[PDB]
Amino acid sequence: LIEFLKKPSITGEGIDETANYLKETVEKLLGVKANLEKTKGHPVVYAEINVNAKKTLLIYNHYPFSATSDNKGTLMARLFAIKHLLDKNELNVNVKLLYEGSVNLEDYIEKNTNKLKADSVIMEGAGLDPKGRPQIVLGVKGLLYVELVLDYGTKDLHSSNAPLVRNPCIDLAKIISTLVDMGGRVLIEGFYDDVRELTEEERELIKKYDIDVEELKKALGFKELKYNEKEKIAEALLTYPTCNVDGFECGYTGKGSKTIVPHRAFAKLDFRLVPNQDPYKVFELLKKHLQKAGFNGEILAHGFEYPVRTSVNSTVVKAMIESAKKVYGEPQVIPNSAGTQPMGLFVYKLGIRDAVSAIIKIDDYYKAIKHTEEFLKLYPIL
Amino acid sequence: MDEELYTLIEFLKKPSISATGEGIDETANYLKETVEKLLGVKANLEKTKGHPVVYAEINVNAKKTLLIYNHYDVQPVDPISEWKRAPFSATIENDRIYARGASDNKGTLMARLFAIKHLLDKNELNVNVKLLYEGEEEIGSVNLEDYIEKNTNKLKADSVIMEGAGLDPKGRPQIVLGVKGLLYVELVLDYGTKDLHSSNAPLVRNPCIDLAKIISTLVDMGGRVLIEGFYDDVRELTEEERELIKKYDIDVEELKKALGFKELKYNEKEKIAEALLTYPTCNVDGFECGYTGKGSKTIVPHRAFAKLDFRLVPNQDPYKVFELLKKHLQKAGFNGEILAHGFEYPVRTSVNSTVVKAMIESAKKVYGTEPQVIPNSAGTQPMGLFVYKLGIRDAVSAIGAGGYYSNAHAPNENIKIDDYYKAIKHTEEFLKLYPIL
Ligand SMILES: [Zn+2]
Repeated sequence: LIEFLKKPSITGEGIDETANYLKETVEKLLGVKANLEKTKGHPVVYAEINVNAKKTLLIYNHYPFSATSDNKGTLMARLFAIKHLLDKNELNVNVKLLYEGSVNLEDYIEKNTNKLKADSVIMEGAGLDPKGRPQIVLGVKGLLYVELVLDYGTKDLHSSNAPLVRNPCIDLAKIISTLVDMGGRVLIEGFYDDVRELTEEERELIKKYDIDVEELKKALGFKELKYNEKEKIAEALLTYPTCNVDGFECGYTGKGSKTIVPHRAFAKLDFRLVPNQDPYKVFELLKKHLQKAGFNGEILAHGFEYPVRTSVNSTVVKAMIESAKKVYGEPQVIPNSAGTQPMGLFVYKLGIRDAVSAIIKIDDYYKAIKHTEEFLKLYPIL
Repeated sequence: MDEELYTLIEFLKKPSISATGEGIDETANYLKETVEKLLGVKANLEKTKGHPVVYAEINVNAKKTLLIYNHYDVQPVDPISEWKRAPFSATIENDRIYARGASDNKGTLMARLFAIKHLLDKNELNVNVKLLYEGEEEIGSVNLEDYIEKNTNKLKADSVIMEGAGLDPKGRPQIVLGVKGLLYVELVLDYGTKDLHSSNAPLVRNPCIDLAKIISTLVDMGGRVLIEGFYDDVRELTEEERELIKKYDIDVEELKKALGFKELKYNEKEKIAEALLTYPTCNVDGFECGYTGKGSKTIVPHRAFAKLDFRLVPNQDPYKVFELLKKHLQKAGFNGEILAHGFEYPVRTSVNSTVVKAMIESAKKVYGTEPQVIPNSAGTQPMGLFVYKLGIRDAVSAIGAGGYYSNAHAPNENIKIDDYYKAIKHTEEFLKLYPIL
């Protein structure tokens, strides 16, 4: 881990060193041949461990620097566990290893669907959380990123000409204002039609979800939150889709005053999606809305990602919960994160029904190793 | 090269960007010294809360007194890369002088000075002249009123001429009988100490959207201002004023190409003239919030701000409009800071004053074409202070070393050397004629 931690692999600098090293390391520890696959994006490290087991599992990870947590240790911890089970011959599950708005990546998976078949899949991993209790996230919100651009002429005009032209700042401001109401509810027609109610189990988890409001509010730094009750906060943070403005720039915004009609304006939007919303469908709904709103400019989109919620009752989740309790001594389980990851690629392109994202202090790493071990042993028998 | 041209070049080589303050004090001192040299009277650097004012009186015991206003400060020159010649080289090429400030407003300032000199040298000056050169015109003349209010008796005059006006696209001299008023405003929202991961969006208000919603309430889609009471003080045009607008000569296609916008709101020339000269505005100069630049960064920004300028027409009071705006922002649930500056009054004066008449007739004699007379400029100038605070009703903006070709407020600003000489000439004829009418 220290050797893996020391090597840097950022801008695309010094990456091949870790890729070849990792390709060299998976073999030494597990004894199985490790493949390094070229791609339009960045190369992918792939390895397969077959114990002729009933169930097959997919493991997913991604490969100041003196080393004295972005998979800086989560990757190594899971590896030594499988190594520890291989030596004892107690391993009873097939394991495929895949090491990586995520615009690319999907291209690799689509051309290797048969190779990557598995009953369940485990994502990059989950941290220890503020409480120190093991945190298990059962999914992610989807994503749609959009940029809107208005360009009404070749140059800014002196503002004295304002009576003669349209101003793109006010135009784009008005467009943006039609997207949501005062309380943040999205006004795009059909936006909520695909949002499904929560299951009873999903509702139970949100109720059980323990957030300290005062600590959350303090850590955010905003003068005021829309909600004060912890139940309400959990519900909104994890269940509500959004239409958020990440950016808006137009005209002169430096010190003093330069009086003009700008010729160009743009704004960046991100939509957090929940099941069963489709980013491509939402994108179309947005375009229809913009047209009715008189939008006269350019639309650019990227980072289309699908939302995911994997049943807590599924054997892979049961295995993750019961194993954590044994090693950590209660695990905080949530139906999905507020954020977004390419979990949806493994559910809808590989058709892998059950996906979980769980399992730096030195004591945390060793725990992650044991937590991995206990899961790999309990999953086959569940 | 005669003294008229040489001195102008010398003047133009001195930077005097009021926005940064670069060269302001040197220029004011040179100008003071130059006034004394050329006219042989005492000139004074007078202090203000900001950049200094150059003042001088040329008394010839005449019955009439003229107050002449100009400004020695110039616009910034960034980006320097777009300039073919250094902004302050005052390079001569193609019988033109290339420098920031050539048109707005040093050429016109210096022409007038040399006209006065010529008349003095011939004992032909029959009007007392008071000179008032400020250094903050390009930054809204912030500290000019305070100076004027303490020197009202000293600045007494029967008439006033403002910074002046260049030749129109057809090359005809322009006579301008007023200005639109002005109110700069900055709105700021700050909801937290730092940007948040947009994944938190359901928990908080977003300042970008809130501010976008606020500015959206200010105007309808056509640009009409929705602030309650905004138009109440706006008075109808006089018959003469309506007449002048009808005569205002606009090449619509040449104008459209000059501006460079894909579309204009109007196609008829009279409608453009009306909108440009008669409509008050609520314009957004800027809106900044959250992440800008290449690629995607996902956040809830904690801060958003916008900059607005309101162009005003008679009888709107900028201080009143500010109050109306504030009442409006209350109702719209505005929750942030409001900062204002550059309060300027709109102005319109009579075409029938002798100073205007003297200006029309002199322009006609010197340029040999029909002067174009408009009731006010689309832009702003501190004419309001002279008319309302000093009580000088007879005010006009005319005489100009520059023209349509001049690229004022733009790179490669320049004036034709021949236009500089005609400007001196226009001023001479104006000064000979004003006292006899
Ligand atoms: Zn000027």
